[PDB]
Amino acid sequence: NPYETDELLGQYLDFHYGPGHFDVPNYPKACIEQALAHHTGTTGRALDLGCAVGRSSFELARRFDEVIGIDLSRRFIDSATRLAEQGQLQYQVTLEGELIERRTADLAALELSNTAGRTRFQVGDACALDDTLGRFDLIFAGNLIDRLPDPAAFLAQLPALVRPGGLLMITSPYTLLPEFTPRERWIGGFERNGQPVRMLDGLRHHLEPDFVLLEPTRDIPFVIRETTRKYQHTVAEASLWRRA
Ligand SMILES: C[S@@+](CC[C@H](N)C(=O)[O-])C[C@H]1O[C@@H](n2cnc3c(N)ncnc32)[C@H](O)[C@@H]1O
Repeated sequence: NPYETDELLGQYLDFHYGPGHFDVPNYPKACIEQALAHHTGTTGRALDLGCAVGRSSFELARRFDEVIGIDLSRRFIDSATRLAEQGQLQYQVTLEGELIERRTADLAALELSNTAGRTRFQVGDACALDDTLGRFDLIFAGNLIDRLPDPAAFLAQLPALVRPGGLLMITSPYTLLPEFTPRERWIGGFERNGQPVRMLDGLRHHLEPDFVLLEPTRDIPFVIRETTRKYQHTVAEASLWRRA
């Protein structure tokens, strides 16, 4: 699992808690700002699936009474929990080759410490969530669907996990790779009967009519830092879904 490596840990801690790159706003925060601009229901409980090191969960906790963050990576979850409990952590990022630099993530500097106690992070599989998880006013899944081995199994849980009137938000650049998703399990990104099936088409097929797409979808860009000089700069599609 690459998400258990130090290489990815430093990249994702900078992604979630570091300074911006190329003047692009922080992505977990930008995503939750859009979710909160559209949630018209109660604010008791939110779920952050594939939460990584937790920035979107802490942002949700500014408004929700309880926020549950779930990720398969124990190293990611241990970092999110240390941030919730200590308010700070330190990590390394790559400068060039073996040359590295130590950095700090700080909830208080981000105005996130006061509500960190509303979060709870746990290791879990988003394709097979525990049956004790209950249901939620809001569910966020950022950059997750194209990293799952069984997207259909993931999506099949969501109607039961969102209260009617609640909000589901999915973001993805749709970077489909057999290393992450077996081709036979793709829900889009191919032609069928000689016509294109986009990932968004697959999302609609699996979620409608239990969910209603709040049209139109929105592009949200993001920048991941790999070295001092190398970055990924990608445009995710955000789709917002109201539970019927
Ligand atoms: C591309 S990252 C997105 C992280 C974060 N939501 C963001 O937008 O920065 C994908 C995340 O999904 C997690 N993940 C992958 N497969 C998972 C699974 N089956 N169940 C739960 N989390 C999973 C990875 O550990 C990683 O944190």
